[PDB]
Amino acid sequence: KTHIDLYYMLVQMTDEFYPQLSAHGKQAVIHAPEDLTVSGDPDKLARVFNNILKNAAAYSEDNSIIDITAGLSGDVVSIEFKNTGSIPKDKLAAIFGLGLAIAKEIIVQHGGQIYAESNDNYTTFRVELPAM
Repeated sequence: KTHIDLYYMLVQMTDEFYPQLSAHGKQAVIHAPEDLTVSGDPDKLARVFNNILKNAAAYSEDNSIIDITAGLSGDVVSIEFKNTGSIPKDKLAAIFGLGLAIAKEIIVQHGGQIYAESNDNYTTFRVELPAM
């Protein structure tokens, strides 16, 4: 009988990252309906998103935007972090203090999935969680 108000969880995280991001002229912007909700362990999910943003911040190019889009489509709530810059493909095949291994099991324990891709222009992290 619980739920996470996702937009506001993402906002709080973004605000914790603001000093680190502004120092390189970066900016995280959230695109999401504010009505959007999901089930799960709130403090565990916040750590998932924190770890991912930590990765986006580390591989994001100076003076660029980190987009965090979240939406409900069918049975899936998806949260997608996209940044300009690339993860070296050897660090990328290893990705599962930037290790997303715990993030992954948290999401997996939630019945969800994490996708990471990277070309050489931008990097995408995608979290999918079951919808209520």
